Amino acid sequence: DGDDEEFVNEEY
Amino acid sequence: KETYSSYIYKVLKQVHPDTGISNQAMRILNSFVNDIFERIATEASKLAAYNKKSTISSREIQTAVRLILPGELAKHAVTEGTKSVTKYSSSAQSAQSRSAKAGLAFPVGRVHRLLRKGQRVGAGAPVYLAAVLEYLAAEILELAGNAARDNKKTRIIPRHLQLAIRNDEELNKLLGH
Repeated sequence: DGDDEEFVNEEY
Repeated sequence: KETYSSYIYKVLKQVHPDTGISNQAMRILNSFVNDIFERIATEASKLAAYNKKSTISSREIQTAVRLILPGELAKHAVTEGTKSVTKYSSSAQSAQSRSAKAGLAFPVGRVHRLLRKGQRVGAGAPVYLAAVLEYLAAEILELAGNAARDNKKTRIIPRHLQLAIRNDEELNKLLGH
């Protein structure tokens, strides 16, 4: 959940 | 405080198929989308009440769009709203979802619900609003991703958002400060 971490789409 | 992040992400893969987005930058865009929804929905409900209309129709969303968004943003948003509603109404015999009938990635049904709780809402109104929010998300994502690529980065970070907002007079007016 880190600010700079890449967003991962949790839906498909 | 609804989350549009999955829909925002889908839009990003259309305008910048090869560009990522950081967690914080996504929360910021999500905040922008939530804020703009509120502004337009509140404006459109007032217009309905002040004109004794029982129903928030797509006509009220359109006028609210022009009341809330600066000039070029408003034109393009109205173009996208009108196209989505025209597609939607021509798709009445389709078996697909409401968003698919509109050609939209943003969720038409959820927009309908949020417009109702905050009286009646015509079926064109959420299609038009979803399309406007999708357009604004795409507009910001296009410019933010251009800023990232020019900065030699493959992921949009909050600074890229800040540059995109500030260097565009209309977005800076809408979302700056």
